[PDB]
Amino acid sequence: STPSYSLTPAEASAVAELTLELAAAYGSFGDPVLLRDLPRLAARLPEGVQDFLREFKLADRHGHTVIRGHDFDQRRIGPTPDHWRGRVRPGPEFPEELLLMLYSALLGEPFGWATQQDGHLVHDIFPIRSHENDQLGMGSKQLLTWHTEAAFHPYRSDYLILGALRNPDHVPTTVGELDLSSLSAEDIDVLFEPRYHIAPDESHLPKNNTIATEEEAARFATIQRMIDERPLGPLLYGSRLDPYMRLDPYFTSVPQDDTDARRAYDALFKVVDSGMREVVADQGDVLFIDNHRAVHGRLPFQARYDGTDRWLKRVCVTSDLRRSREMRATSATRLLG
Amino acid sequence: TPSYSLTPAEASAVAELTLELAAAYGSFGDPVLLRDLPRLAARLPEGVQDFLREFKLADRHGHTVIRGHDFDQRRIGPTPDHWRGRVRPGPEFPEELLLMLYSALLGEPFGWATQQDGHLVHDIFPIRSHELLTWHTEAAFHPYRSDYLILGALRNPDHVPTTVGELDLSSLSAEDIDVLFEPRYHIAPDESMIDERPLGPLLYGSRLDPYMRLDPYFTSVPQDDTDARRAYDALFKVVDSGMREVVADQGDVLFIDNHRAVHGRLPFQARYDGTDRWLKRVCVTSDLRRSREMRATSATRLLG
Ligand SMILES: [Fe+3]
Ligand SMILES: [Fe+3]
Repeated sequence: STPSYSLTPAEASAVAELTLELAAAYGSFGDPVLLRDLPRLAARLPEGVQDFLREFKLADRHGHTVIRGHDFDQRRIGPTPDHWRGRVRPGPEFPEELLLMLYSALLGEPFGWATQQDGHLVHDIFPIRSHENDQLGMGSKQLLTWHTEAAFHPYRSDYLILGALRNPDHVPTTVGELDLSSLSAEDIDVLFEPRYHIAPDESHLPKNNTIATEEEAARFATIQRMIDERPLGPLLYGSRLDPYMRLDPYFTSVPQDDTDARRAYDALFKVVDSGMREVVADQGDVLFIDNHRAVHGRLPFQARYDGTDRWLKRVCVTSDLRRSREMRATSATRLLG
Repeated sequence: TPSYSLTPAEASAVAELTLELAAAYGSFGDPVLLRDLPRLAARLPEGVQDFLREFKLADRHGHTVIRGHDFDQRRIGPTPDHWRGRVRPGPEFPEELLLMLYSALLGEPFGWATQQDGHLVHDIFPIRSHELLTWHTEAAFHPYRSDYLILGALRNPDHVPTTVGELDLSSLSAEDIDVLFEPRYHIAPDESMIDERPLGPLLYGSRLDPYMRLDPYFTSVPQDDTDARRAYDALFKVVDSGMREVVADQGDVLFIDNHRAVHGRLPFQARYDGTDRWLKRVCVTSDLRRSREMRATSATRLLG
């Protein structure tokens, strides 16, 4: 099936030790020196773990992989919080967040969305009672149906890194890839063509934010133009033999009169749906998603709200930070918005 | 403009590393070397990694230089007559490896399948057979052009310059810039499947501090677009008049940001006796996957 790496207890221990040393040496993520040193620091990780991610990145074949067996010290980490707002930064789980930042530097550059949890590079995935009814990360009861992250956005993540601090009930993440053998050459061709409209989530709508001041007008200008012009785009791209995809069923409009587009899209939708895997990121697992080769989602679960709930950390990764310069306030900031 | 001058200790640490690596891997066709490159770059002196990383993340300067490497002139040998025919890797392999390590610090080495048999490390030396004063963005037309160029000067006995120039913005007005940000210019290919099409901009990214792709010789503006030709003229004047002479001396490695700086070379009398100027050159991509459609396999780093 899809490769994973299981850490020996020695490797788990060397990672944990690195991670505590760095938490203590660096103050927060607000320290620009940390961001600068990341790739050099990620080269102190066990070499087998660095070779493995590098092969995964370079092979550009599997849509996800997992590194299992980290030691995430429960007593040190503490209770799953009630909310992301108002916590002291960094929390006692700072070593785990640093972990994920080191991994993100092996794969490219960590970045974040200005609208998402105040733009924390490593963000939180846990149940907030007040968000109980919503379809998202901090949700619970609602099925989070599968999708490419920010499918419509030309600067969407290349990879996503999910780190499970706890998952007492073993609640799986859904991830699914494209079995191309299942699609007709006719359907593929159609899917490669600019025929499909992919709509922004509300979170990316520009009229969300500060209407005036030239800066912020120029910065949303590309997304505005996209809303105003509704250009059609492909669902499949890269190589015909092994294509990338971006599929967000909920926000995709197949134009009514394009009979060929509809036929191929249903083909594509059905293949990806029936290929969907449940992947359990247990405590001490880190899940890597290739945003160009897999969709992901999450199953509903009952939350307790007592500090014992599932708690994942998440980092968005770009292979090319400069590409998005137009959507960033400064050269230095890693936040779009 | 920021540069880093190696101590002799640093210089020796680098030479030693590149010699150890050269004995350890056969050639660049070794997929394991290619895999290992970021991890191996992390064995270079720390101050050098931090310096390069500050340059990449600052995204402020058009070029930078790391000075005072120890390029062993006896080992490296005389400057050859041609690249073609020549066996690879040669005795200058240590220095090519260095450039590959630098390139892994900035992104990923790639090349073009139709330049020099698609050797990831290109040669720059006088050839009799193929025997300027222009400046350009590398592959300005191409959407998968280099993000950075790395130029290592194995030797440059007559101190012949490279030309590099950036955009001084304050000499352009906000009308001209706004025009240049729009998709109203054609940029032609070269002797270099997915093909010719739309009209691109010249300036992009932030409007307060723009990137550029600017190849004067192969740029055209539709006659009818007179706002465009006016603000084009005003961009060229700014750029051409800002050009600097940068000498990549023996032991210098020049890093050019392909989005913030154009470069060219200056004509020079060659002598063809094995003692001429020899640079090496590696093209760097921030996002190798972005070019997948023009590469024959997942694994190859050659475009086309
Ligand atoms: Fe998601
Ligand atoms: Fe050139």
